[PDB]
Amino acid sequence: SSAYPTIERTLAGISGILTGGGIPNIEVIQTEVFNILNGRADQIREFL
Amino acid sequence: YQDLIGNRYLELKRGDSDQILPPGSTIPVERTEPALDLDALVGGFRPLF
Repeated sequence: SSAYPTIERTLAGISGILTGGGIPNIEVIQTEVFNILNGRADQIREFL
Repeated sequence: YQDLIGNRYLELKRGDSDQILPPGSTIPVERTEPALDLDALVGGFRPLF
């Protein structure tokens, strides 16, 4: 015997990940990654 | 939650210990948890999007 997760439990898990997971940091990380890779892909390849 | 309209209910889980809680006691905030809090969920999507 078992039970499917409810919409409440599913959204609660997603909210737990979204709040206790440090999601805002991503919008910084990606941003800075952009600054690394903006107009320098060829130069990074030839540097490799 | 009882439904997506706004009705709630209290849910009790037995646990593991066999020590009977005496009547009229209080369950501490260490082992009580709230409901979904939908606004927190909706606002948590803001940094991702």
